[PDB]
Amino acid sequence: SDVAFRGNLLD
Amino acid sequence: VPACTVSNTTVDWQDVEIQTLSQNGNHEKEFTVNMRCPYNLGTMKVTITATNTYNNAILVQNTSNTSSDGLLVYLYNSNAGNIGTAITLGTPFTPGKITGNNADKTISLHAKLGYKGNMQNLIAGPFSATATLVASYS
Repeated sequence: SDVAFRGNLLD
Repeated sequence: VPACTVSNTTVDWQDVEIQTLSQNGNHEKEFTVNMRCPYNLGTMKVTITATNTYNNAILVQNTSNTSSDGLLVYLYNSNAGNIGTAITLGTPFTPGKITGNNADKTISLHAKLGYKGNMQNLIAGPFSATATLVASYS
């Protein structure tokens, strides 16, 4: 199966 | 023997301020992976692979002005809730934290965010990456 990595980089 | 059936999961960091990123990796985050292992005699071996990598870290696409640079995701084994040894992609390791006395197993891992290239070249905005995880007992 899979593991997703996510987020939001902010300046 | 039959390999375990791994359930998909997501590790979400929410908002991450670029200025706070450590090149070596910080923003440590613990996460779990659930799986169904009909055959669970012996010890579990897990192997994690990814299509885009850099020196044993997952290289997140479209996160730097330079396409070959960018955000990095480093993975680590777990030792009783404490971060353990780094995981080498493509090689087997035995999870240090496994729960579930039945076929339903859950392992704990840790991940850190780092980056390749200059911090000033990092691109703000939503990012996403994926890795494949296989597991089986032996």
